[PDB]
Amino acid sequence: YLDRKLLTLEDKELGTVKKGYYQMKKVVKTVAVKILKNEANDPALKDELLAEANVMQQLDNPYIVRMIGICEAESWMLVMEMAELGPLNKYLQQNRHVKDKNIIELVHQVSMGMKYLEESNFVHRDLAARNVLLVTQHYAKISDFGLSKALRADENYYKAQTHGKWPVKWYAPECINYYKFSSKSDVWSFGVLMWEAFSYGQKPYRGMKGSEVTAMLEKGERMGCPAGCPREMYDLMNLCWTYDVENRPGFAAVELRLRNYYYDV
Ligand SMILES: CCN(c1nc(NC2=CCC3=CNN(CCCO)C3=C2)ncc1F)c1cccc2[nH]ncc12
Repeated sequence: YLDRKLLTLEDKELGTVKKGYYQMKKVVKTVAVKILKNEANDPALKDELLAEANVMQQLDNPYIVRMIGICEAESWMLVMEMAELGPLNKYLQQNRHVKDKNIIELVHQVSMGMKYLEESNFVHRDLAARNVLLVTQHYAKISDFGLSKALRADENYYKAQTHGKWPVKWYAPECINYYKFSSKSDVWSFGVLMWEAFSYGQKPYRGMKGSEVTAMLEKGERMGCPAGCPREMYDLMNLCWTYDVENRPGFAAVELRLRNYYYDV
């Protein structure tokens, strides 16, 4: 638990998300803070951010945002290390001349963080371009573990009771149809994330309802190749969008396909 006296929050927001500065043992660290109301509080929101903090406490990878901790003060706060450039989709909407090599580098970093998460047997369940935050234009980190789950020791999937309020345009068919979430389900979401990154942060399945997306995917239809997207990257998106969960690659296989150097499998 963090000391409120060591935290300074900026007034101009990024409940709310504020930029702040947290005094460490010697240096001050720039932080991003999710703030929840203490009075008109939503217990389900409080439970979600507590669950998120529990997941973050168990993760340690260069491509996953690091948690500083929780501060219980005039409001309930979840304090993270700041990724200054913010969400990848917004960044690419505002910076349309980022080179192909650079987009490949960024999505490769996400695949490295996801290969770790897969190894760690956690499912992300909200893997979208908005949840990739940029440290620099050459360093991406995965964020928003609010829907993440630690897999049971005897299963490779998390079974939701039924459909909740979900980011359905990023979900694999087994998620929509059977409410089963595996690291393979995150690979499908990663394919949608790739499409977003090569479409300079455009929304996937523009103008379609979730039910229309489900019917499109069941028919074997997929989003078209983004204008100017490298052919090899579009091919990798289609492999990520393998309908059958058993034939879809895991993140180890996907991460290999995003490397820009010779390697052995
Ligand atoms: C996305 C908000 N955010 C972060 N945010 C940032 N950097 C940002 C830098 C600039 C920016 C502009 N907009 N946003 C998104 C605000 C949330 O809607 C921005 C985020 N770095 C690290 C972060 F951790 C968070 C803080 C606390 C808990 C959290 N869980 N999931 C994300 C998150």
